[PDB]
Amino acid sequence: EVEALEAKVEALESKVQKLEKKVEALEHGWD
Amino acid sequence: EVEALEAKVEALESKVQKLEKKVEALEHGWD
Amino acid sequence: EVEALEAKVEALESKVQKLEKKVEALEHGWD
Repeated sequence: EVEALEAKVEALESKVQKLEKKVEALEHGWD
Repeated sequence: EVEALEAKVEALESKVQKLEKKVEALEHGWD
Repeated sequence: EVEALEAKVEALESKVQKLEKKVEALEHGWD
């Protein structure tokens, strides 16, 4: 379960980073 | 603590999925 | 690894909450 957790967490970190980049672009009016 | 973690992670997956849907709508101009 | 996980999860909760606040502002047209 722990190694199952590590994978879910790593999957979340990737998605949260993509979301942060998207939201920054929208907040800043980039492009 | 592990079963405490599993719950926090599952709570995060739900919120991250809602955020992804919201950001896609905003990025795409849906509706 | 478990205490490593707890930290990553807590870091994620903080970022997900900031993202939720940002997206709500954008969705609502706040300010």
